Amino acid sequence: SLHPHAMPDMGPDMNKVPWMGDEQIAMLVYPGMTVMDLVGPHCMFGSLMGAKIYIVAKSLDPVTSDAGLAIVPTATFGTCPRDLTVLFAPGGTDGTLAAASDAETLAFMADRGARAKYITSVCSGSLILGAAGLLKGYKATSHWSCRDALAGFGAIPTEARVVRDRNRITGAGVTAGLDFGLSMVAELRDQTYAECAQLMSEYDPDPPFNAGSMKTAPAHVRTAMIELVAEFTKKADALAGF
Amino acid sequence: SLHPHAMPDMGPDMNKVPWMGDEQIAMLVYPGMTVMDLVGPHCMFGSLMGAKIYIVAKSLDPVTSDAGLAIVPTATFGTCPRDLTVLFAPGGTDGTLAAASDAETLAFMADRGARAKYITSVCSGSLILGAAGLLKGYKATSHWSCRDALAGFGAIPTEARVVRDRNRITGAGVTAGLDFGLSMVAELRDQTYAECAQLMSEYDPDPPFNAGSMKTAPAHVRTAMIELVAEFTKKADALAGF
Repeated sequence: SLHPHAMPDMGPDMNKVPWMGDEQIAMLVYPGMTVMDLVGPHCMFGSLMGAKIYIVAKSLDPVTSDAGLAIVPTATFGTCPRDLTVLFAPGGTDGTLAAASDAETLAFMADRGARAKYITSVCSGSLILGAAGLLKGYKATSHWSCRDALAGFGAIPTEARVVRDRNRITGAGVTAGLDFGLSMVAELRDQTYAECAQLMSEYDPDPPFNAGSMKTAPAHVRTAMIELVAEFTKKADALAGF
Repeated sequence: SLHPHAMPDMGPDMNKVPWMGDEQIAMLVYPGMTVMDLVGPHCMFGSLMGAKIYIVAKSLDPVTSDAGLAIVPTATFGTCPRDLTVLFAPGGTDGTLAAASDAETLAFMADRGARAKYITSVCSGSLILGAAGLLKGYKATSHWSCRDALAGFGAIPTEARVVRDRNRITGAGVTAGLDFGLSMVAELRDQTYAECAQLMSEYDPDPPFNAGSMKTAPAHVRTAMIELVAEFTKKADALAGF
């Protein structure tokens, strides 16, 4: 800890910002996850000074994402702390269905979820929260391809990019993780801290196209993608008991 | 390859979209990199069917990001293909300065850059491109904390989220990688393909705050962050020969 030694002078208007924290954040990872689902939030959670982030998996062996990027876990269901500030699950497709159907993974999520201050997920990660019995009567969102399946787990499918219901906070598909994350930073610390993180990550998006939502995407793009994810949509519904 | 067997019917209006490709994409990784710098683009490049992505590093040992997330390389400077469709470098801070000062890393970047169809980077990754001699007379952007340093490498610092000059395409700080990536997808395939990727990743951001740019962030946030990165700004200028 030689460095950091002392924070640079932030200015006279920054003396009350909660710079330091002691959050315990567990982020589940598994084979086939969509890595952006994990990293968007990690980018934001990683900005929290003093917080400890645990990359949790069934084992410490590296897990390969749905696009081939391998991440090394830092904790297992056994070494992950019992009481957490935040429990988080990322999405994906077949890898997510596998995780949501794995007894050990569900047991871990159910246990930690019973004591976590915040239960969160991004994208199809909410299928894992639901299968673990963490969304009983809770509003929650997910990727548009499997959002309605959540009803099978007792959740109330809600179409919003970020949904909060008590201590359950869920983000929609993939990139929604960034908005979910920035909001979490403000929730955990304060808005000023979040604004600093936003400026540091230069999070002022300027998408070159306008097909990021089912309502603005060209009809042919919507139709094509609805068909492409058809297999996942049906498997998600099946997983939820429909 | 049992699966995928055949693409689902995309519709009558999708017969001319270049679904298949054969791009060779090399993405440099190193200790201390800001992982979002890599993953934002990876999310988009990963959407390219048929493309081969190489996670290149000095060695195959896992590299830990500036926030503690470890990634496993899949290629070394020796096993990375000689001719690439895209050469890419992510950013970070001290880890980036180290990479931009490492003889072996620069030699690799300089060699591959001499034949790559596209030379790209996100955030401070442009310091690596510059130090490797790949931005001589080229307009390029970077994280706001070190953008001007690029002039020392013969580049023309340009304040834009995404900058293209001939075959040099650079993205600004951290999250800018997503916009850089989506644009690259359209460049490599076509706009329709990019729109499909945008809808699949639900990339229609809705930031909860408005401090993602130096022009909209609260004055006290700008002032605070300018001071926090002061050490990096000076070291970047020094690296560029000022």
